[PDB]
Amino acid sequence: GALTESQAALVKSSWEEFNANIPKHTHRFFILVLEIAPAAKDLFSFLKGTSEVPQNNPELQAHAGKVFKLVYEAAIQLEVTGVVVTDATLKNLGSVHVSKGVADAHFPVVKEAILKTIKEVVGAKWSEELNSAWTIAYDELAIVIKKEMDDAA
Ligand code: HEM
Ligand SMILES: O=Nc1ccccc1
Repeated sequence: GALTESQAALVKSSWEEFNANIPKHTHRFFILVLEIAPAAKDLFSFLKGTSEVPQNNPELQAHAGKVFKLVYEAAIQLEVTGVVVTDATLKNLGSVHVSKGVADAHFPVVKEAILKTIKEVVGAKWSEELNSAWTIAYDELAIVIKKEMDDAA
């Protein structure tokens, strides 16, 4: 696919639709995560000691929303420029993931949870052309964070 002017216009459009409801899309996102792998729960300070995923936890919201923002920006940056660029932030991201005890085999958990989440968010507009475009953008961004973890470990 590469990222045509038309495929990029499709991810933008679809991220806008996600941000449009953070407390919902974020709590959805944590549940799809815990469906795909329940053990993951002891990772999160705000989920530990709990029984269910808190639904108005500020810490939870603020953190999951940052995740999706970062995938979208990665997709424009691929249509424009042709690539995803590794900055200070991505590098600190990788430190924190290591302290919390996160590994690589964790990443398809969070990708499926995200493709599924965007499938749910765009509904009938969904096209092959679009799945292809978020897949490209997540894969290309994961490639970069993993890189930074490995580096913090
Ligand atoms: C491209 C894919 C990913 C992106 C963009 C991303 C982004 C983030 C960000 C931005 C934060 C910190 C939020 C804050 O400090 O304000 C964070 C924290 C965290 N992330 Fe990820 N993430 C990704 C994949 C993963 C995976 C695969 C896991 C494994 C389950 C994970 C587990 C965690 C944990 C446990 C924390 C600490 C939360 C705490 O104890 O309060 N992340 N991530
Ligand atoms: O997937 N990484 C996450 C970031 C912040 C909070 C929870 C998860």
